[PDB]
Amino acid sequence: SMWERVKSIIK
Amino acid sequence: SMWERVKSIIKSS
Amino acid sequence: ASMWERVKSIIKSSLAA
Amino acid sequence: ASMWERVKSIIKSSLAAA
Amino acid sequence: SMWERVKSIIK
Amino acid sequence: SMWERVKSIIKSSLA
Amino acid sequence: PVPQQNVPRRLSQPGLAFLKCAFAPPDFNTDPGKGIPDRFEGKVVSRKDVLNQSISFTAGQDTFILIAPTPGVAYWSASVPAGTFPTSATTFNPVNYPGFTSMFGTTSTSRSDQVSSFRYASMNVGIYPTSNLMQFAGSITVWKCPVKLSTVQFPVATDPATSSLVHTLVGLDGVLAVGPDNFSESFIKGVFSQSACNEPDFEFNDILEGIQTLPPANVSLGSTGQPFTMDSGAEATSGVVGWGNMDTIVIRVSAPEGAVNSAILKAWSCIEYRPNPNAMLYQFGHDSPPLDEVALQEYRTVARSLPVAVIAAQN
Amino acid sequence: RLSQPGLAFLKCAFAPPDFNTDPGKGIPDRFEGKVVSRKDVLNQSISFTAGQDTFILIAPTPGVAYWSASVPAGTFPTSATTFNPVNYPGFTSMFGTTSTSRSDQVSSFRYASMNVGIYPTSNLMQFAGSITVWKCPVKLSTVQFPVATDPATSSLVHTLVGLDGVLAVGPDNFSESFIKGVFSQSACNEPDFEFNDILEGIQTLPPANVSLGSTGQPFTMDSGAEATSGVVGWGNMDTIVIRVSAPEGAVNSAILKAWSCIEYRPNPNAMLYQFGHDSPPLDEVALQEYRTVARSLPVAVIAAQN
Amino acid sequence: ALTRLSQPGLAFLKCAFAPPDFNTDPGKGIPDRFEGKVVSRKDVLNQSISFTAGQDTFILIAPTPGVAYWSASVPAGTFPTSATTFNPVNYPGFTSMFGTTSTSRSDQVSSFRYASMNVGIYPTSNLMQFAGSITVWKCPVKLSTVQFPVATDPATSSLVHTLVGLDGVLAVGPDNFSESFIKGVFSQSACNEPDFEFNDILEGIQTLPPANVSLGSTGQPFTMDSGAEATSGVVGWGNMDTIVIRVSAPEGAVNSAILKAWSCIEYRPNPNAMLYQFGHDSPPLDEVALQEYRTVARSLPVAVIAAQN
Amino acid sequence: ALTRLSQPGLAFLKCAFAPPDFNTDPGKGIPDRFEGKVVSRKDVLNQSISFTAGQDTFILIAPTPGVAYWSASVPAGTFPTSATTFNPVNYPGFTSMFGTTSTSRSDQVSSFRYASMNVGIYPTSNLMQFAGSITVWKCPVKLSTVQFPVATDPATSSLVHTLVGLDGVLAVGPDNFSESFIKGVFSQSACNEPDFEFNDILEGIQTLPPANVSLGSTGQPFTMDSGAEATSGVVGWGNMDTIVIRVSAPEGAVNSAILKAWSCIEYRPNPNAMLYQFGHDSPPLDEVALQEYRTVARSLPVAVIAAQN
Amino acid sequence: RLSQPGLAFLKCAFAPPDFNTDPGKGIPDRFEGKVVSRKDVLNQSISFTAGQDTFILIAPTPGVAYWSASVPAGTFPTSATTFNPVNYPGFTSMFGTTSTSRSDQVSSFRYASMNVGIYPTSNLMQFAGSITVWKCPVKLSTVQFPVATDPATSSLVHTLVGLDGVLAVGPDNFSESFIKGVFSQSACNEPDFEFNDILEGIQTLPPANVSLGSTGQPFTMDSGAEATSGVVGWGNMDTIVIRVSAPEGAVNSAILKAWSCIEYRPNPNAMLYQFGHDSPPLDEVALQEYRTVARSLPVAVIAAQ
Amino acid sequence: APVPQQNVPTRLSQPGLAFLKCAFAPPDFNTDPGKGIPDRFEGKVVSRKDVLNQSISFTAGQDTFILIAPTPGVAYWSASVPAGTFPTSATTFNPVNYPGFTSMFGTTSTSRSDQVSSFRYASMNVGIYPTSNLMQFAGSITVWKCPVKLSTVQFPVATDPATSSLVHTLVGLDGVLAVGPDNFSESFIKGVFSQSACNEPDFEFNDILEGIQTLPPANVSLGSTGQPFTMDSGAEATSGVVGWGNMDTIVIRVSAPEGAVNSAILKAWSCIEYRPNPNAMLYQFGHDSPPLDEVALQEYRTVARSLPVAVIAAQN
Repeated sequence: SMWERVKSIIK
Repeated sequence: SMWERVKSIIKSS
Repeated sequence: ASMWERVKSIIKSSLAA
Repeated sequence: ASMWERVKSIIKSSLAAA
Repeated sequence: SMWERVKSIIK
Repeated sequence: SMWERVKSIIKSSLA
Repeated sequence: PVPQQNVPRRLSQPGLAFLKCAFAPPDFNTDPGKGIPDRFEGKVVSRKDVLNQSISFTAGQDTFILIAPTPGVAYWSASVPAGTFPTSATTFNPVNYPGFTSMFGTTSTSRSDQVSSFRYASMNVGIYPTSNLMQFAGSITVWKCPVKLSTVQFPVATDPATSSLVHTLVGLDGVLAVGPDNFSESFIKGVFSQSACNEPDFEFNDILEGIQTLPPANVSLGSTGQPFTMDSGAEATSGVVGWGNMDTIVIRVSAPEGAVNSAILKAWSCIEYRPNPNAMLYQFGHDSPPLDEVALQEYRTVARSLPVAVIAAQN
Repeated sequence: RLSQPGLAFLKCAFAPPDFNTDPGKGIPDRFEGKVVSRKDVLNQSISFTAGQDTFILIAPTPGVAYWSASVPAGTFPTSATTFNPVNYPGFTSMFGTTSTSRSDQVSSFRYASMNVGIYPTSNLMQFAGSITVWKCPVKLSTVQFPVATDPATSSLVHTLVGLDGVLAVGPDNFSESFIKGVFSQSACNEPDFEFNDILEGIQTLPPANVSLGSTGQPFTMDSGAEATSGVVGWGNMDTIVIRVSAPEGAVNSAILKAWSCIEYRPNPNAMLYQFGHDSPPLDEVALQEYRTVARSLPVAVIAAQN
Repeated sequence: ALTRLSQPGLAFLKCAFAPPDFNTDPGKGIPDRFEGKVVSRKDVLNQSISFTAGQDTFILIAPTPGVAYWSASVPAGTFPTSATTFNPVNYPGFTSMFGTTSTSRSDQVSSFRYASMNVGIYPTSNLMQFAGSITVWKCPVKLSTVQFPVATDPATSSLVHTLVGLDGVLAVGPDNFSESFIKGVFSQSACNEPDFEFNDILEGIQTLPPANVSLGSTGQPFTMDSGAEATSGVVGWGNMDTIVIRVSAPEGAVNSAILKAWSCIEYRPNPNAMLYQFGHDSPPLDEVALQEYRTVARSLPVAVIAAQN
Repeated sequence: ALTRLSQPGLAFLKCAFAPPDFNTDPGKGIPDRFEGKVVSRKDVLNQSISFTAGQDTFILIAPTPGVAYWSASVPAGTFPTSATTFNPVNYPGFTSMFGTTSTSRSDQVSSFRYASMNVGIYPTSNLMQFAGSITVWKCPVKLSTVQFPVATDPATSSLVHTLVGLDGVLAVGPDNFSESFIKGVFSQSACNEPDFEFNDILEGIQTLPPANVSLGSTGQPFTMDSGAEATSGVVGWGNMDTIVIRVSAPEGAVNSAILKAWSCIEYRPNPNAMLYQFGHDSPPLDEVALQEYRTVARSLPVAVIAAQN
Repeated sequence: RLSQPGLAFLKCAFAPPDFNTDPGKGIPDRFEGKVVSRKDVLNQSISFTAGQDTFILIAPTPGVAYWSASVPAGTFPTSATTFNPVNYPGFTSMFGTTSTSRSDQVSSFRYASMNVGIYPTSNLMQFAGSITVWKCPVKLSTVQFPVATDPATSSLVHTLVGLDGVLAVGPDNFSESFIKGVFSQSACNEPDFEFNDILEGIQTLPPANVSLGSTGQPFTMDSGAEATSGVVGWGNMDTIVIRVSAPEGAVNSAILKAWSCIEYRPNPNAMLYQFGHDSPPLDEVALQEYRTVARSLPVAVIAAQ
Repeated sequence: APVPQQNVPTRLSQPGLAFLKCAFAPPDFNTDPGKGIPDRFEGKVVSRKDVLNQSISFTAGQDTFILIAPTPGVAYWSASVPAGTFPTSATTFNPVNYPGFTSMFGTTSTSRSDQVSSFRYASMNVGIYPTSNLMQFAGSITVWKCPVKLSTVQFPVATDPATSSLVHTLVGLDGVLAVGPDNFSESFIKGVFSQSACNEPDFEFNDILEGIQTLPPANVSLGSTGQPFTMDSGAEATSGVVGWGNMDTIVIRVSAPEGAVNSAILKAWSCIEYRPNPNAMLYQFGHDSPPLDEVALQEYRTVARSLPVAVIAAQN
């Protein structure tokens, strides 16, 4: 997905 | 009272 | 395998021999 | 001294006086 | 000193 | 009598 | 599968003084402005301007007053028949701050001899009635509009034909109607309003040259697209120098037939300048205050948490 | 750690199609004035012409979704190519029907998001082609040239700079088959957000009675009649260039989508002033995460993961 | 306590304040919020200039990209007048980046922002023939417009570029550095804005004021010229303070020196051009580095002698 | 085993043999005796090509700097004739390096030498309409001169450039790779000299044979054209083997692909150019890497499928 | 480890003026044929003019020491500039007296070293100016263009490539005052030493009846009459560029010296064939040290050392 | 103030033995053992060996000069001058071809590259074997070498409008007009055997030139080039000049006084390499070059230095 990928970037 | 009202807002936060 | 694997294998064989 | 020395002195004084 | 510079480089 | 000359030269150089 | 590459993998004294110049001018003996405590720390010159004008309103007409962020000019005024709004046949005229020629010369192309940049920090206004409780009649309304300065482009039929680019004003249509957010009361109570920066930061603006009337000469009002005309008159008295990042205050005073209205009008300013080394005012300058985050946040908070206007008894 | 406005800003900035409705409500910066937030979405069904290349530009022009033109296959746009706009819904209700009536309702604007997407609608028996995506930093500037009138004067007209990067694919690009789609984003190219004034009287770049050669622009950007579309400004965003190639005998049909997260400054006499509200306050964490995520994302991804 | 700053911040400070103290110029970019792709260009000039005796020489270090300085000469004891024209001296490689046509300046780059600006003068004359002095001060020149009517059929109005702030070169600023000629000088300039903003690339500008426009209609004191369009031109104006240097030579003096300049600049490259290969991401944000940059800019004097550069 | 090779040797091998297996930084330079100042120019292309049904397409990967390939179309089952002309496709950024005039190619550089040259074709069409094959073989083309008299007054003799070895394109070489179209291809070239030598820059060449010289008096089989001097041209010819690729398509077949090219090239920059800022020293000598270069080049197939790149 | 020929080669390559007599006797490479080594030294006293700039090119042209030209102060050479040569003693004894007799004694050559130095001879009351040195890789190439004759044809002529580096000072330079002097050296720009042929008929570049515009050169190079000087080749060494600026009212004088370690292929009919000898054999360590030392040296150095 | 400065900085292998045998001792072995040059290059090459057997008779009272030059496909060039003299401006040299020249370089002056595009030499030898008896012969034999190369000459022409020309020329031919200090001289009845060696530090590939039939070419005078004499090649369908390798040139002078009757047999060898065109028939006979071998090159240089100029035919 995309929002999951972004969510992993922050963490 | 214009300055007395300003100090009220700053004291709030 | 890929191409870099082939190059590595060739180098290893050449150095071994 | 040189210019870099005085810049270093300025920065060190500012950081020590903070 | 140029011959000394070359000699120092070879060391 | 020419290849012997080259052989002698090579042997002398290696020696 | 095509391979991919290059994939990424408390307060301080300057701040309090700034707030005092911003929000409460007339509550202190001396103006305490010092400067804007932002990142910039160069050489600046601070100026404060106050005007004290006596005005009497003509009965049976509607008077409009604009407090524009144009340096050296206090306000622009025009009069229209009662119950109406400014139209294409109306012209606005300025009233200068004292000492305009001492800072911007006596010619249209001599406005940048002493300064080259500016930025606003405050702009206020006030009205105090001076009539008895029997003569007067009417009301006072105040609202704000976000006017900006931009450019327009139109063709012209010369030999050979060409194209032209001239300055315009965008947002003047907010004067043609009353905004939903406004303050309306009786005439005898007065008014007091202020303005705030409409930008996320403070930036310096240049000094324009040659501007006397908007639209300029030899240009029709239709091509520009403005609802009315701004005129300054002779160049030896006044002119247009620039446009800052502040909102415009619009004031309408209505008076019915047989009413005698008189009042006193005031204005304020807290403006920084960038001086030229050869100017005579360069020696009055100083350095800008350093950074102060708390003041910069409380400025926005207070500006957001204030009413549009208050009566003259709460100046 | 973040607040609701910052998270909503991130959602509008990066992942539009992952939620039922757009949650964004402003840009959490220092500005806290009166603004009107509008979200514009386009839904177009486009069939590409076989034997030609189609170029699509996603430019930061308010009220216009994209510009497009067609060129012979294997080539690039030249001095004889002209781009035409495709409008967002309700252009005239906000920008009028005259070239000198663009500022009657709004005064300025600033961008917060810009995304595009392509979804193929062809079966596994007729598709043939590829999609290439790369970004260019196009800006708006001015040019000065003399004209010999009586007496001779000097002119000054608008001109787009940076358009020369369209005529070559950069080393940083995404390229795959047509059947995979694409999904690309954009981000601000300035250290901070700021407002831009609404322009007036601009229809075609370059303007009429001005030669193309004297301006330096590689090609033209026409807008047609004044009652249909026009150019009202240029935001602080990076343009997106998409090239679609289709060989003869192939049938390519896709769905084109575009999103936006835009703020305005409404006029008091306008009819849309009632919908306004205050901009959200400052939030440092949201801005820092925005910068980091915008730096760390790839150029484009296949449409399967959007 | 220099471990409180990241490497990019220290490199930025080293570029900004002391170029000539290192063998290789240290710098990767500006540690601000912007983290896009930029190309860092380092300009160095090595020019030897001989000053005429009995004349006053003015040198302007203006923030015009691709140009080192502008110079003009006037009779000794006087100041530039309406008949004085300044001419530029280019950095090595002007035509390799800005073309050879006045309408081709944006074929490689589209925007820029200045990061540093330094200058230095090293005398080379003997101690028995020199004479004169060196004066340095700064003026805030900016680029603006001017509007004036024109009498054509039909009549119209015009808008042309102009420079506001050139009046500061007609007198010596109260903040100045004065010393003997044999001592040299070394000065630097800093940003005049609260933030680093990208400026666009202008086109068609050769001489200010432009052709067909007479002086006095613009309000400028003097003229700026660039000559042929295939050699030099004006492509922009950055956010920096202009440094003005005046060297006075009395009659019978033999004055000569070596002039040097440096500049850190950031460009936005086009994929069409070749320099796009060397682009890299701008360094991330460093707040303490910016605070120390402001402090050091406020702390240093206007100029120092060449022995303390 | 792999610790007997220095880092420059490994980087050189990587750029020479396997470009597309790594993300960034293919290599540094050529590790030979020369240790001067060079600029490494890494080129890459991304072009979408559609092949006409009923025609045969020929692609030549020539060692001409600044040009990716030359292409021509012939009816199926035939080979190029005297009427066939090849047109070039440029790398991104030609005019920014070799000017815009025929006599201005040596302004930024003076000499060059190749280090690597690769190609790759990736199919794009579906599995139900494609038809044809791909054939690859290598030809040793060189550049020489041809002399012939001219009947002027007085009569003189002319010496013009010519290409020798172009007859290899008229037949399929015995050492060739052939397979179906849907599988792609990947091939590379190697140096054809005992050592790496620098080649100069030629000026004024726009067509081979040039104007006013008729093909047939030079012995060339066909013509090579480059078009207007402001877009493309010929600047030199390195020491590498030309790669010939033939794609055949019958009637009713829709064929399309994406073409990618790579290049490790070393340049000698000029002091007045902008490229001089990015120069560096060539890596020193490494004998083991030089031996493995020849060994691997000799122990590799002509080409492989695109899935094994 | 280091044999005598390798040491002698290093001495002739890097430090000529430190020894009573030259040691070099050849290049220690694979080639071992018959050569005739030669060392050329020029000793000249020059007085630079006032109010002008002087540009000196140490080009790898056999038999010629340097080329010089003058331009107005504060400028660079333009399209109207012309460079003129100053040659070593004994040009006619080796290269004849006509333009088509340059190969009657030798047929090939290859350089080994190329050095220069300036020693000021002015007191402490006259000198004024500076000295700047930088290197430019100039090479010899060809250019083609059409001619409008009856019938029309094409022409191929010689042309120097890389001359644009003289119009701007590069980042890698050396600059100091005039009273200090300078001393710099050049090195081979090829991975191996190879022989070059002897050219014939070259007097000016660009040649006669060919305009400067059609060749792409920035300026001109002229050698004058055929009986005094000429161009016979171009070796594989980088060109050294020197700019000397002198103000008005100053007196600058110095002594200019140049050295050259060179090799030749003699002809059996020539009178210099009796002086020849065999080239020294291979020596790897000497070549490696040559590469390292040539890499590690700075651009220029004051005349004190 | 001082101005700141910145940017400151073992046994041999079979290929080696075969190479030495092809280089130094051709006629001793049953079959030529040559394989290839053991350099770093290991590409596809075609190797050829050329031998010519010609019976020659020398005119009594004249001096005969023979040049063994590195011109592919050509054995030697011959000229004759009166006894006691040397070649002059009127002397012309004509070639003698190896077998099968037309089968390799075509019959058209522009067809020279239809089969190959590059070459490089590896050996070159020559020998003379007298056949006359011991009562009718008289004379001598002299052998020396010259380093002839190929270059260009530039001169203007007064056409309308005037232009500048550039043609081909040979430099170093002046070594034929005098006897060299390094030479071998003996009686005629004893013969001679000689060989040449490379004159460059490395083995490189040349290119095939087109259109050369004469030097100086047509419509060019001898004075403009500066050459001592001419080198004709006859009809374009028979022979021509297709290149010039990196080898020395061997010149042989045979003096025959009045009344002498000299006859002999002339031989020539050539150990050569080629770059084949993929469309040629010769491509099928090709192979790959042998790998590197340092000792072979070292002994090659040593033996090349340690051998005399020539020996008598009894020690061929």
